[PDB]
Amino acid sequence: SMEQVAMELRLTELTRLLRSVLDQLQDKDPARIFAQPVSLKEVPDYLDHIKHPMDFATMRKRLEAQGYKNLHEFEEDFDLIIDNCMKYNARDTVFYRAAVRLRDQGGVVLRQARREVDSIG
Repeated sequence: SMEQVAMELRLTELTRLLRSVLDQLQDKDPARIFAQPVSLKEVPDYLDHIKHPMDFATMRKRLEAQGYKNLHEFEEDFDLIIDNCMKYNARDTVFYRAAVRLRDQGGVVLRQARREVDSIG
């Protein structure tokens, strides 16, 4: 149907906007601490601590399959990156501190993203 195509175009355009958001948030992680999944070879106990691991590469795979239906779903995955790190790692660590800085800098980007998603529909 033509309605299904229109909905598909809206999803494609959201995917475009989320790709630009993802690029902007990942620039706030210049150390690349959040770029890839925590390695279970290198942190064998990880899944005992963290039940829903997340990272920027995993988000990009979902994004490219158009697997985010709305901005809330995308934000959920970004918050998992931050929140997972802030539980597993202690306050005095470069990992924890990187997550704080990513959260703080990312909030700015996300605030305008929300306006754009509502504005453009």
